[PDB]
Amino acid sequence: VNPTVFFDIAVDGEPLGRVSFELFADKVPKTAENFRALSTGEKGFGYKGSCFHRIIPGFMCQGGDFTRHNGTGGKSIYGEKFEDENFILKHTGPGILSMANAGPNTNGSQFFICTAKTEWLDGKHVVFGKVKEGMNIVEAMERFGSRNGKTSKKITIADCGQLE
Amino acid sequence: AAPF
Repeated sequence: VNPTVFFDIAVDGEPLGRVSFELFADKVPKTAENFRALSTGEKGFGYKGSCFHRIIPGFMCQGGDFTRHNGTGGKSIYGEKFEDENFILKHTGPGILSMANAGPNTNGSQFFICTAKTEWLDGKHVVFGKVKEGMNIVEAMERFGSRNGKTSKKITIADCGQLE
Repeated sequence: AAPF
């Protein structure tokens, strides 16, 4: 019922590990489908090959900008920006998958995986999933970011798709 | 820039 997608992470080509997520389509369907669809590439565009352009250790890893690759791009499968479905789920800890935005109702394709409890984001960013496996692949990634987000090596979603 |  709840779809599971995976990301095969690579650090400058060198494959790191696999991180799979459970998307909560049961409570946040439109947002979960957008991520799922974008993870399979069934629409002609998606996450395969994009980089995690902003990694702030002890905060989160952010990626999903497949258009401009610098945090200023992205598009949803519904167009360039869809609304915030709801804020039923909260940033309760590490592994939480949430939508990055530019303020209310500007969801596109950018997301971020929390590597810490980030309550200050509750109500501002739509939580739609969680890390099922490979949480410490996400942790190991923190190793290539910086307090200001800049990353040393290029972290890419080498491959991604749907498992279930 | 968001999440801050």
